[PDB]
Amino acid sequence: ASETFEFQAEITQLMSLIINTVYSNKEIFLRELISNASDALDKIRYKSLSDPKQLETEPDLFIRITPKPEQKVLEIRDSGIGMTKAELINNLGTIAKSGTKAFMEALSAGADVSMIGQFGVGFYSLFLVADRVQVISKSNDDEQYIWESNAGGSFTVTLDEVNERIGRGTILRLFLKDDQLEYLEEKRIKEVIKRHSEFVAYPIQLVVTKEVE
Ligand SMILES: COC(=O)c1c(O)cc(O)c(Cl)c1CCC(=O)Nc1cc(O)c(OC)cc1O
Repeated sequence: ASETFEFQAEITQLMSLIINTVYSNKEIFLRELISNASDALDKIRYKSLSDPKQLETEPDLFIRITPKPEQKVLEIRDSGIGMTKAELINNLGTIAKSGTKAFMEALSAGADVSMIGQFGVGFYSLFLVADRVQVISKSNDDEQYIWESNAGGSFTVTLDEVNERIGRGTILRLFLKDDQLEYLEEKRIKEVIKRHSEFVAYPIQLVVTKEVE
């Protein structure tokens, strides 16, 4: 059984705006997700300073990107702090965010969509290239859960009994729009990373599937 929740009014507005925008530099979405991953990694790392055992659930700190072409899916994973069920509901939708309205007004004035991250709502830039997203997360303090949204007014949270076990961390599973399948390509992904995420303190791994020769 999955519980359904409504997004705070302004967040629904932002998503509708983003998923329908004409913007030409949509690649910045990956920069934002990598940045968020790094911040979650910083949090578990900082937390481990006074409680090292917090790391035992997943000793390695990394960001991993996995293209799943057959499903037109792009996964961005990190072994950061992760989110409990309550945090998913809180952080991803029900609580108002300081910059949602301000960012939208900035866009109306001509601001570059690339500024989204500075308004603290970069997560939603994922809708530039995807029309559906599943956030799979495992915090040391809770079971693994699935938060899902299609840019509509509500989202779902479900106990995870269908995905690979995450030691600790979060997986953003993006279901790419048909005209944005280029982000499934190793070449494209690498250039976006080098260009926007040169200064990341964690290893960024890319999972590539090749047919044997
Ligand atoms: C802890 O953040 C995450 O686990 C995480 C991640 O690993 C990858 C991501 O792409 C995203 Cl979006 C996240 C969630 C980031 C987030 O929204 N954190 C957050 C939000 C809040 O509103 C808040 O105040 C209650 C605190 C947060 O940490």
